[PDB]
Amino acid sequence: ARYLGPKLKLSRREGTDLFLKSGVRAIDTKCKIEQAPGQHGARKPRLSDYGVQLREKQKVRRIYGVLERQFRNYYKEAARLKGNTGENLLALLEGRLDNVVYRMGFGATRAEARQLVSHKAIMVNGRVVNIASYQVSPNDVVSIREKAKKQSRVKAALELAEQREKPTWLEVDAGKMEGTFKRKPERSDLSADINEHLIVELYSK
Amino acid sequence: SKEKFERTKPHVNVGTIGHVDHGKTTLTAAITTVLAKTYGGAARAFDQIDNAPEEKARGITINTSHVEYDTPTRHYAHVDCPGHADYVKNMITGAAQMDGAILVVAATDGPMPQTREHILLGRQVGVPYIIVFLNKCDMVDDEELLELVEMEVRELLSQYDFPGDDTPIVRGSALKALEGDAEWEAKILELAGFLDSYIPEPERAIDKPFLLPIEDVFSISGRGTVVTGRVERGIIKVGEEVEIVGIKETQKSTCTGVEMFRKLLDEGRAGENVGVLLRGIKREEIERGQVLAKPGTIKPHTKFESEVYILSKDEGGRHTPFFKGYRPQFYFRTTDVTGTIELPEGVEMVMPGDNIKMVVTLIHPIAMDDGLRFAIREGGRTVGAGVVAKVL
Amino acid sequence: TSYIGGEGHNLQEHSVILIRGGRVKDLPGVRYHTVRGALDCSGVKDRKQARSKYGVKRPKA
Amino acid sequence: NIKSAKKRAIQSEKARKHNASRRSMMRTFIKKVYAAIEAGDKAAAQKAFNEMQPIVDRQAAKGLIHKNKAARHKANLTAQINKLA
Amino acid sequence: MVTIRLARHGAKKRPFYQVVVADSRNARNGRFIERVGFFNPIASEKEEGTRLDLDRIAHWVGQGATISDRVAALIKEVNKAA
RNA sequence: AAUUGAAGAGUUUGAUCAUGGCUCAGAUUGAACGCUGGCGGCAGGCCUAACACAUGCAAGUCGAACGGUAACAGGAAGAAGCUUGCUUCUUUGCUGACGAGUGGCGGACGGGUGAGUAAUGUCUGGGAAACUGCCUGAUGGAGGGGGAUAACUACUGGAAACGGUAGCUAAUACCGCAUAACGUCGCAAGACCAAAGAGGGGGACCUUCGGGCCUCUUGCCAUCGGAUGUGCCCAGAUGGGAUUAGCUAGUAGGUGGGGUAACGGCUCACCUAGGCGACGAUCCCUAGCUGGUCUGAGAGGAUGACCAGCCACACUGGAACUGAGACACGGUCCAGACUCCUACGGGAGGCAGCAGUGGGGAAUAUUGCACAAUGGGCGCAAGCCUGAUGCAGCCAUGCCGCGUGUAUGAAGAAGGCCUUCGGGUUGUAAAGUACUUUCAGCGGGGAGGAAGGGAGUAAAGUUAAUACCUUUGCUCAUUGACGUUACCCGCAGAAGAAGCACCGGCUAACUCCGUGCCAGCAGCCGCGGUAAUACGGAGGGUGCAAGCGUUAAUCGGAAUUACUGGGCGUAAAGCGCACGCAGGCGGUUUGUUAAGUCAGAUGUGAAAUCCCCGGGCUCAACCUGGGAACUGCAUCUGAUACUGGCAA
RNA sequence: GGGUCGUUAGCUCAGUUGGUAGAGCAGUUGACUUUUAAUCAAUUGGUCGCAGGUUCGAAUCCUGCACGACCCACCA
Ligand SMILES: Nc1nc2c(ncn2[C@@H]2O[C@H](COP(=O)(O)OP(=O)(O)CP(=O)(O)O)[C@@H](O)[C@H]2O)c(=O)[nH]1
Ligand SMILES: *C(=O)[C@@H](N)CCCC[NH3+]
Ligand SMILES: [Mg+2]
Repeated sequence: ARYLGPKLKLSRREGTDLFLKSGVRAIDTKCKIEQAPGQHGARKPRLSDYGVQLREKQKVRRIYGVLERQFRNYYKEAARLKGNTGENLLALLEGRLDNVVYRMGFGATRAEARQLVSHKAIMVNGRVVNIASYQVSPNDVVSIREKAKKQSRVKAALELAEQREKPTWLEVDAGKMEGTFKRKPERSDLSADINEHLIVELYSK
Repeated sequence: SKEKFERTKPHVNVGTIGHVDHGKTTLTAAITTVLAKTYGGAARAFDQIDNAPEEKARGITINTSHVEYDTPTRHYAHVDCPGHADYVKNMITGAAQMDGAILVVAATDGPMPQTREHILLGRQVGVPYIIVFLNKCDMVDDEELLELVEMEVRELLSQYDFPGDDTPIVRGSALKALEGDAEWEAKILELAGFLDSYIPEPERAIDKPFLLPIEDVFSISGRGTVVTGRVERGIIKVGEEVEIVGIKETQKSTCTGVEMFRKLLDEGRAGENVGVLLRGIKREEIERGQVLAKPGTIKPHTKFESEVYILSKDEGGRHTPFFKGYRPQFYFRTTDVTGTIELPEGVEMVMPGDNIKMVVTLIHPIAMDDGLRFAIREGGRTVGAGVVAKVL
Repeated sequence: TSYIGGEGHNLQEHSVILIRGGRVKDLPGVRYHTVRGALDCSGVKDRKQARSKYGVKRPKA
Repeated sequence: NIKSAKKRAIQSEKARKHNASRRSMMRTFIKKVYAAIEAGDKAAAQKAFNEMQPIVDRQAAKGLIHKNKAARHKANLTAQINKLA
Repeated sequence: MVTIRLARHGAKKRPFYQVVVADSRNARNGRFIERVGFFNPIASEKEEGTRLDLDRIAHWVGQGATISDRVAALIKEVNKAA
């Protein structure tokens, strides 16, 4: 399921970091970023048209950790919907459960918010959900299982989370670990740099 | 399978052995019919035991067989052994089962070539008890001759290392014993007493992991593939999966059903000379001479170092010594696996009739328990007697 | 008439082997390929880099 | 095979025995009329008609003969003697 | 013998019962003259878990269509309109 | 709200642009193989041998149909011990209950497989010359006798299988007689056609003390309809081949007899000499068909595994009986092969039902459990049977989920590696340090799938009756195969869990040494002839993931079978030319008709499945509700421009 | 389980009183060559299936196994 590997090298192959290794050290700087992915990193990235569409997938997929078999169904799930594909695609890519915890502030890193959900710390509408795939519907509330509430892993990540952008399509309380998922996202507020134009076209073939 | 076997008196894994044409097979039939008057349920004649059609026209034992006989005192698992020289691998397989052997030596013939071979192969096969019986005593009438033949028994057993000191020697005639001469028949019954008295029960290691050395494979229509041999250790009932460790790459399957002479068993303990059916395994998918222990407990080793007692011709084996590049057959409880022998760095070659250890390889993997006395022989005669000093 | 895939084999003009479809476009007359490591045709020694092909098992280590 | 429900067989055995005799005698009544028609003894055949009717119709109501089957013999044969009558 | 019975649809450990109007001779899950409403014994608490148009059912029982035990109880659940 | 949808690349040449093949990039599967591997969820699991199959099991039930009891639980007349009711223990079908027998209904279904067959089949829409136990609406009757046999006895055939002779005996078994009609025959008159009785409770009358008798439950028989299912008929659609052109004899039709439930050369007898066929009859080959399935933008191509409908078969060829229904998977008989028994005369037998073996093959499952739920059979019911169904197992075979951890960490280690041996990379990667603990592991609590059935008791109808029976309430007793459940909780500790293919372009990602047209790669072009980015191995990166890849099969891309949607001067391709039958097509004007056409309405287009919109499974897959569709066909009533028939 | 027969340079094969293993094509090394063929020169190659025993000495006769292809039994 998970890559379970060095999640800093993924941002050297891409060059543009996608919040992989937050933890304590805010900015990487310990990787000689942008040009060294291995023994022959000095090679020129000629990158053909196939590559620019493939790395766009490497960009999105490496964000939420969604594997291809699963990720591919999301595309079919996107096109079957009404109208704009990549837009309905990101809507799916935001509803994901372990992603919400990352957004609520309880998880500094994705792997944290992933194992945080995996380690029984979710109570949505009075229901515990161990599975990280749970696409959260709008107008849904959640909190943290009392025995795993305000624990060591959450505090370090939560206090550090007040320095962020703090998204708008949701909001938490963090005084008793009370979260509420608001409306569905819109392309204007989110990412704004990922050209979903490509991936949809890559999945056209 | 028919009508569950009532596990009564303890069975003792025995079997008659001896020289070719000494009347061993007909003696067994004679034993069964006479015991059929102490414990009635028996009538296995000569045709009942020399069942094989190949054996039928000629009158010889070539296949390792089994018959069920018992005295009201104790139960018994019998093995009719092939008395020939070119079929001794069948005899080692036939004697591997044993704990108490019945040496059939003609009181008229003395220590014969195969007799000396069956005693030498009765030695390295691992039999600890040799109850000697003088068959064909009706042909000889002078008792003075018998005094020498009895001393000759003392000769071949003590020849190396055996209990041939208080050997119970009964004088009966197998043919007369089977056909109806009551006097020779009671003499077989003296042996019946010796079969129960001279032989104490063999302690069964049932608390240890299950083990089952493979004798031969059958394919009884209706249930699947049957595998026979003796239960070396522990107990099992239908359900426990087993790892078929043998000369090939290991396989795993669940044992189902255990019978004994068409007599159904729920569970089979250590020592049980029984048959085993498996879960979805072909007749081809199982060979003659493998191991059936519990899953994931044995590594099929080929490398090892082992002390051995090579035999001189005057001792019953090799005429001359051997260099590094000698490859005899090794009998690990059941079958043959030729291992090219190489002696350690101190030896180029060493003489027969001595004790020495060396590292040898095997062309076919097997359990290889480091400390088990294994059998070795080449070209017809017993060339060695060793013990696996260590395993690799 | 198939092809022997890999460096060195131990076939003995007998010993039933398995076959998969594939023509080695270097020999005008071969349309089949043999399944290495399968039932009789043993795999090649010292193999690494994709041992699925060549039917060789992963080293004992 | 040997099933306990083979009782239906031995029953039908016992059934076909009389069922044979019932239809056998039934058609002879009909055979009586064909002997008559070939000659022309209509009155005797008519005496036999109201004679074979109560026996054939009886066969219909029992279960051996289907009502339309027995009525079929009452249909054509009436016209048969009527070809003469 | 045309009747009104269950069908036993669903899955492993998660059954479902398509109440129908099928023939006695045919296989349960198979052929049916026509069908009406459905029943979920494991709905237990939600928007809908028991539906049967008794009017058409009356046309059936009021024609000679027998009822199975549980389906008669399905009617017993409502009695007429309760 | 119900398809908002169509990508190209490599490859002929010194280079180009075509025509044109070949191959790949995608999706799919009842998959197998190689290497590798934690579990859980829902699904599937013999494609070949329709070859043979050992054993268990796969269809019974009713005493409330009849005589009866072979055993047990009781009473009962009784007898033995012996503490005189403490017990023994012979008789009694008097009872609960119930072998076997007889009779009824069932076994014609459920479940399996795809041999056959190119039309008797099937899908589709109509049609008339029919039948339909079980359920039910309405019309009535349900009178009264007779003569046997099974059971069981007595002798007894035969090894067994399996009977025979001679008698006992009832039935809701069978056979008449009475009575028949709205039923049959029939112009009519006339004539004929049926049956069954059991059980609960009980007041007077009644007691040969059998019971008649009264009531209720319920069944039997004849009738007309509904309902449901079956048979039949016609048209249309439904593979390939013309290197098959003729095929047909009861074959085409009439009349008359006969036949079936019913029409019919269905079958016969006589006469007539027709019938099918170039829009393809025959013969040969293949083959289950459709809803749907995989793909495809669509049109179509391929396909029909599971599931659902239908058809056919049940060791091989054939026949017939009973029965409402079969010309019958677990029925009979016949002949045969193939296995078995045997007292050698003669007998037994069909796993293409569920498991399992042999055999075959690339290849596919346990001789597991319960009838708890549902479905069917029988019964008043309780219950009894059910390898249908519902579960568990076994397999990464497929689709969905989570896991093998998270965070910090420069000393920028060791070792491997490239080296300009300056240094860079492997690499926050590792150890370390600080946190958490899914899933197994293991110890505890714990849903729901369960409706009803039973007694008790309560109330209203029915009835002579506060009886019984029927409809409706409450109590207690409980009834779960799965099941050491789903799930919640708790313990300990990163502790048990990442491989697999690629890396020259196609197409994502590159270097080192060894081998030198040798050893090999490979789907396509082509790499290897002493510095290999294509071989081998090393390093690193890359892509997918508990699988990843290979192989076969299908569609696609392939507008390379082009109807949508292609070409014929040289690229494959104008017959050498002409006359010409059917064939296909037709100027201009009007009238008419309305077949094609279009319109709208109706019926049907089974359901499920695809799609849209909800909900329930922790989400998902999945299940399920409603909606839309099924682009079709047929009928009705309309419009009539145009195409066609008819007239001028 | 058993009972017979087969195996020689790399390939195709020789080889019986038991006496130091040969025939080509390969191919190895040169030369001309970009690399080869070709052409002129030279030329190794089995440790006689694997082991053991007999013999003085074994491809040769006898034993045992491995690996096949042909034969009968294998039946809790
Ligand atoms: N005089 C005599 N003849 C006898 C006696 N016993 C046997 N014979 C005969 O000796 C022969 C060998 O019988 P068998 O029992 O096969 O011998 P074996 O010793 O098993 C032989 P193998 O070596 O093949 O296994 C038979 O002919 C038997 O009848 C005996 O006691 N006395
Ligand atoms: C079968 O159950 C065995 N006990 C029979 C004797 C050994 C096999 N021959
Ligand atoms: Mg013998």
